[PDB]
Amino acid sequence: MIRFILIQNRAGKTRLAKWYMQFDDDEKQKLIEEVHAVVTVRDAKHTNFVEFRNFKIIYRRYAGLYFCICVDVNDNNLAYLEAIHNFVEVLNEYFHNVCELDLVFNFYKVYTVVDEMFLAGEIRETSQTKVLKQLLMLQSLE
Amino acid sequence: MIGGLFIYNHKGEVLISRVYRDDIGRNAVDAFRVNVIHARQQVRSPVTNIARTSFFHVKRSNIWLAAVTKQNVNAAMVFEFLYKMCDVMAAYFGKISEENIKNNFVLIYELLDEILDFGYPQNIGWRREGIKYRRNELFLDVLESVNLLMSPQGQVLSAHVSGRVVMKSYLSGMPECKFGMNDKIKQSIAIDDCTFHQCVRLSERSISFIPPDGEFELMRYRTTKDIILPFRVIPLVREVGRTKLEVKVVIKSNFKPSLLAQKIEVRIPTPLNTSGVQVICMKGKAKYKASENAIVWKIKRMAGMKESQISAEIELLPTNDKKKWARPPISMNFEVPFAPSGLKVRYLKVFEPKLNYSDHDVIKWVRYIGRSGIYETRC
Amino acid sequence: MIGGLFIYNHKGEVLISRVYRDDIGRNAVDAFRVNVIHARQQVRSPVTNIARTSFFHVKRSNIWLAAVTKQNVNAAMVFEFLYKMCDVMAAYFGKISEENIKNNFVLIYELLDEILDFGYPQNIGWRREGIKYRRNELFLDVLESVNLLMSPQGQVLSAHVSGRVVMKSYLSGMPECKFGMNDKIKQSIAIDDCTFHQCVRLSERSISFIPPDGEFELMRYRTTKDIILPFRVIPLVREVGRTKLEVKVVIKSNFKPSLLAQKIEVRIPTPLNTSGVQVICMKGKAKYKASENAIVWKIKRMAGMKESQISAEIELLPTNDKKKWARPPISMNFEVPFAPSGLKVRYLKVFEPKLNYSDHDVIKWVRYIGRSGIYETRC
Amino acid sequence: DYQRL
Amino acid sequence: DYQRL
Repeated sequence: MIRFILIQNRAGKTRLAKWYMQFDDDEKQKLIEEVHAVVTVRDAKHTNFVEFRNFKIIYRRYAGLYFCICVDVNDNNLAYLEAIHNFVEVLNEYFHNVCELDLVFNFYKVYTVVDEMFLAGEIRETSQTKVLKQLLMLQSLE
Repeated sequence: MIGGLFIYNHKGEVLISRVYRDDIGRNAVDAFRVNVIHARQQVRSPVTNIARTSFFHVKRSNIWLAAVTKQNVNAAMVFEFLYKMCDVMAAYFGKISEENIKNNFVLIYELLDEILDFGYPQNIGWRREGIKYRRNELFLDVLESVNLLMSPQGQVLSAHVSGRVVMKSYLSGMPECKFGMNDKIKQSIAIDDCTFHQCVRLSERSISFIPPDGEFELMRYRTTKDIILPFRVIPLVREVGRTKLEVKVVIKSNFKPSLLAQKIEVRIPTPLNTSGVQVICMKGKAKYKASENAIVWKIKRMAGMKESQISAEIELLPTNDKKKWARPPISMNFEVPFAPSGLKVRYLKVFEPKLNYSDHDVIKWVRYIGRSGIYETRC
Repeated sequence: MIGGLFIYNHKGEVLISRVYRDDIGRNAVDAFRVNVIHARQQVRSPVTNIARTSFFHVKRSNIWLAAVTKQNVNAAMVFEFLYKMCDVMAAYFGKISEENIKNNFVLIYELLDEILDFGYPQNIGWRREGIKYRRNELFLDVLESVNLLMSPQGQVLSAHVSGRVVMKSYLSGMPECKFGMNDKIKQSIAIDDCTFHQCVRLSERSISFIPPDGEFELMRYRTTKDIILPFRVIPLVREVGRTKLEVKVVIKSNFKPSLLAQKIEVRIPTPLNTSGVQVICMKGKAKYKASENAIVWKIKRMAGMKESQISAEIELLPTNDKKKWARPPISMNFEVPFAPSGLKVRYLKVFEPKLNYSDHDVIKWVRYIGRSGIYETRC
Repeated sequence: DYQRL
Repeated sequence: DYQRL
């Protein structure tokens, strides 16, 4: 099952982290620096599968973005990679133009979307169109 | 048409000279040096003629621009040409300085040979087709200059605004732009007059065009009526015998309280025989400068629909008191983040029929930057 | 010797990289980025070794200089080489900036290929013979740095001066120079120690040489005894309960009354729990800055054998009063037009046996410019 | 400052 | 300032 979720830039500024089990802040932050160190040294021509101690990380690039995903040992990785790709697709089609400023200013919207299709460490919703419909109906009311 | 063309510095020597006609002689440049730089008769006209010899002069940085001819040409065209020469110089080597002028001999010679022959000036023309931007972005800058002559009796003596449009576009292909603003002449303002860039098509009048690459000015416009006054200045002058003046100046912030003014400058007139001034300020800092006869009170930030004032004691030196002090107007210089004209942009319809991307792919950026021009309050 | 040589900016990315040996890998530069810029463990040494990999680091402007090797070379030579690289960069393109570094690819590559092969550094040698000057002129600049640690009890804790010679010669031919100063060790001073330029010949010791063209440094010297103290600082600290401090600082001008000091800076220490300070100054202007815990009093000009002082009320915030405030020393920064060392130039015998012109044809120019180094008065 | 149009 | 040597 999913341990936690990371989206980071080239420098390493922390915009989003989302956990599912009890964890302290100091270990969380240090994990942030070493996962940053691991991810930042790679490039395009490497398999997106890495193993460290008791966990494994999936991390795909977009322009200048690092999207890091932490899960258990026996989960089906490339399925999660497809899920992340679909996530990026739906975020792109949402704004008609995806950018870092959308993440900065629509952080609550991102929270609602990930809650709408990521809960308790598992995929919740996979259908793009239903997500879009739910988004349209829930953005409508105040 | 034009023969000789000569340039000086402040020291007065010839810097670069080229003559396109047999008519012009060294006597012309020598007389220009003696009769302009070395002549102490300041009051003149921007043009002059001596012994049937026309001289054209303008000063920028510390550089004289001399043009001489024999015939009855139009002045405006030659003046535009001179401005073009200066502007291309600035573009090619930034700041215009004596050594900066000097270190460009080949540039000067090739340009003068190409741009100009025998006095004749030689030189979709605004955007090519191969421009691409995966991040379709444009920036809007609203620059407006406020001009006011303000009476001591509380009436606007004169008001008019010179406004220019500054936009920075980065879009793919050949975008077709329709500008939408409240041109109803309910939100509506009236355009007193306007001139446009070559790309603007005549066919409420809207602007339809394909924008030039990068930054450019779409149109030039003037507004004179229905101008939102940024500030109101309240003058008060009191005479204290022959030794002191009691002047307290109050200014009104005529804009939204949520708007904070920036770099407020107030110049309070004082006579030359002012023996001293004591400065009092509750906001910002206040200074007295006896040299230029002014009281300097600067306000960093101060909100709209609010008031600020300076308490000043102007101590006068006794003198020929019969000739009373003619009060200059109270001048203020400021920058505002809004447009005093009141222009409101309805939309900017930009469409690319050629490429398969929609209007939502355009990142359209807008901001207002108002500047003070001449803002004087008679007292 | 040296293999890879890498440079960063403050943002941390690689700017220009070249490796002269198979030993160095990308792991080195990556570890340098992570463990220096991205490591928050600040306390280090200017050199470091990880997993048998030596890293050399220095920061100028916002630029990191990285050198890596495997073998046991001398550090000083490589460091001199790095300084030479930085200095030639500054000479070639002035200010060292990221884009300024970037726009010089061919320069960087040709220089690194020429100046350095496989880690081995490659590069009358100071003046040619064809130099001519019909106006034989030379300029003397006397630069001396004063260093003082001053006790609260009125004794000089430490005093030493670092002095350098700056001269600008413009003379014809191959001048033979003999420098004359009071090297008696009656006017006489003692040279504690000194190092020279390559042109200086050993054979009181006088300097005989042929000067390099233009401006150059003849010699480097240090002085520690018989140093004329530019200033005397008188500290006075008074405690007022738990809310206020009464500190008044007096400074003595220890130089000639005919000499006027310039740009006097006095930094008066205050605790972090200072609630406020009231500034009093009879000369210049006095300011209180609670941010950096200092009282800023600046004196434009103030003569020698004279005194100036500041009256200050240091209001303290009540706190853990048991831990008393450790007073930092009172620091002053200044520039003086004289040499604190006391050096006196007897002469400068410059002769040209080759050309037929005498010593009287030389225009010899001399001036003294003293600077403050570390000038602290403990209180 | 700049505002979204 | 500079003085004649």
